[PDB]
Amino acid sequence: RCFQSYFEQNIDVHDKNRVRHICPMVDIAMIQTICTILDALLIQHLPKLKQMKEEDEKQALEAFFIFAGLWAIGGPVGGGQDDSKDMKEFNTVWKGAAKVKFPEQGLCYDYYYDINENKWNTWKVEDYLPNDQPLFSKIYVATIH
Amino acid sequence: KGIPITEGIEPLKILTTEAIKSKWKNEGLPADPMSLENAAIITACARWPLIIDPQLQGSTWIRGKQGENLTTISLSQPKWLGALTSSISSGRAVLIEGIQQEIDATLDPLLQRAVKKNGNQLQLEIGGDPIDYDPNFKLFLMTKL
Amino acid sequence: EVKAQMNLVLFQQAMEHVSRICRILDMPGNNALLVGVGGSGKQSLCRLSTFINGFEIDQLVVTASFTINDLRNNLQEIYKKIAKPNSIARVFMITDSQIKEEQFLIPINDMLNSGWIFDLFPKEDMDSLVSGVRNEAKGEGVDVNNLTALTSYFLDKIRKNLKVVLCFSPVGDTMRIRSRKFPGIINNTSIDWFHPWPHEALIDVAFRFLEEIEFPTEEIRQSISLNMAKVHSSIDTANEKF
Ligand SMILES: Nc1ncnc2c1ncn2[C@@H]1O[C@H](COP(=O)(O)OP(=O)(O)O)[C@@H](O)[C@H]1O
Ligand SMILES: [Mg+2]
Repeated sequence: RCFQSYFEQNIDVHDKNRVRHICPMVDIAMIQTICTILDALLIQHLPKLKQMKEEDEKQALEAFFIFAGLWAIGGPVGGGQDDSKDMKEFNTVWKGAAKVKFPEQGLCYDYYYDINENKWNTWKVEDYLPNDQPLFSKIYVATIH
Repeated sequence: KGIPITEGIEPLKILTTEAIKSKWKNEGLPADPMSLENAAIITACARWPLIIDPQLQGSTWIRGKQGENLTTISLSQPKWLGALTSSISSGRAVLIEGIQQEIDATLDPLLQRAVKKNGNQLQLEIGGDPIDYDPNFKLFLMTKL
Repeated sequence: EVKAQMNLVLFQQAMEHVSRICRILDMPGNNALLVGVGGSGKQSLCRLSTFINGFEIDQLVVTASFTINDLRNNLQEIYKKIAKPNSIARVFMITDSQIKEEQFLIPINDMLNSGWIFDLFPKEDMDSLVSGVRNEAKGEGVDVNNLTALTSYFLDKIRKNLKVVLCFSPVGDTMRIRSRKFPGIINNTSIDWFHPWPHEALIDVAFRFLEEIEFPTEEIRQSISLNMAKVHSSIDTANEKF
C-alpha cells in the first residue's frame, strides 16, 4: 500500500522542478535502494516488531518506509547554485509523509525513527577527541551529515 | 637620468656600421630601415633568432649573407636529426624550414645557449648520443606564418 | 659550499616565494605545486627552499630515449631510502621538460595522491621493507605483529617522508588538460602561482649584475638599474597594447 501510495499519488516526487538530482537517477534504481535499506531495518528490529502490538507496528513499518524512502531519494538530491535550497524544496514535499510527521525546525535527514521511543530522535554525534596523528587528513571529526 | 650618451642615437648605427648595410643591400635586402634593423638584430643576437617570413623576404637575405656552407633542413625530412648532428660538428651555418609552432624536444637542448665544456673541447647533448660542438656555429629558424 | 653553486638576485618577492615553499614542505603529507612562466626561478627557489629545511632533494634525470620502466626504477631507488627508519624526508623535483611524455606523470600522481603507486615493487620485496619499520613501531609504542595497523603505519611514514614538487607553465591549455586528465595533482598538492617580477625587484637585479663593472661616478650604475626596470615594464605595457 505504502510503495503504491507514495509514487502514484505524489506528482511532486517525480516532478523535475520539486526534486533536483545530481545525476539522472532512473525510477527502478531508487526502488532497488528503498528495498535494500528496508531489508536491513527489518532484520535489526524484527524481534521488536513481534513484541509490539499490530497498531504501533503499522505506524513503525510506515515510519521505516518513510525513513528508507527519504534516504533512497535523499542521496540523489544535490547540485545547483546552493545544495541547501534543493534540500529545503525536497524537505517540504516529503514532509507530507501521510499519517507520520517530522518535528519542526529539523531536516527529514537529521531525524531517524527509534522503535522503543517512537519520537523520531535526531542523529547523535560523538564530541571529537584530540589525537596525536601527525597527518591532518588522518584526523576525522564526526558531523550530523 | 642624465647618463653620458651621444646627442643623436639611432639603433641601426650601433648594431652595425654603414659599410655592412651597403653589403646587405647587395645580398637581396631592401633599403627600408625596418629590414635593416631586423638584419642588424640577428648579427648582434646573443640567442638563436626565430624569424617569421611570409613572402620569404628574410630567407632570401639569409641565403645571400651565408654564401658558403649554408644547409636548409625542414622538420618533415626524416634524416633532419642525423643532418643537424653532423652539421653542429662542422657547419658554418644551419637553417630550419617550417617549425611553425610546437618545437621538437630534440632541439630544446640546442636552443639553450648554455653549452658544456669538457677540457679543451665543447660538448652539446642532442638526442641519445652527445655530439662535439665547434665554435662559430650559427642556427637560423625561418617560419612561414 | 656543498651543493652546485646557484646565483640568484634574492629580492623581496623571490624571498617571500622561498618562505611560502619552506612552509608547504614543513607541513607533513602535503605536496607543493609551483606554477609560473619560463624563467621565474621557481626550480632554483625550490632547491634552495628544500636545503633551508632539513630535507634531501632528488630530481630524476631524463635522457633523450626514456621508458616508463626506467622511471619506475629511479622512483623505486628513492623509496628504499625512505623505507629505512632513521631517514631524512626525500623531496621529489619535477618540471615540464622532465615530463617528456604524459605516461611518465601517471605513476607520480598515484604516489603524490596517497602512499606509493600500486605494484611499484613485488609483494615479497614489500614484506622485507615492513619488517624494517617493525623495529621503529616498537619504539613508537604502536601495535606490533598485527599486520594491519603496522602495514598502515608504514604507509603513514612513507607519506610523511616523501614530498612531491611539481613545476608547470600556465602558457598553453596543455597544463589545463593535465589538470582535467589528472585529478590528484590540483586537489592533493598546494598550488603556488608566480607573478611577474615587480618594478622594485627588477632594479635590484640590474644593480647586482652592474656590480664588478667600472663606471665614471657609480651614479650611472644606480640610474641604469632604474632604466633596466623601466624598459622591461614599458615592454609589458606595449605588449598589452600590441
Ligand atoms: N632571481 C634570479 N636571479 C638570477 N638568476 C635567476 C633568477 N631566477 C632565475 N634565474 C636564472 O634563470 C633560470 C630559470 O630557470 P629555473 O630556475 O628552472 O626556472 P623556470 O622553471 O621558471 O624556467 C635559473 O636556473 C637561473 O639561471
Ligand atoms: Mg629552467
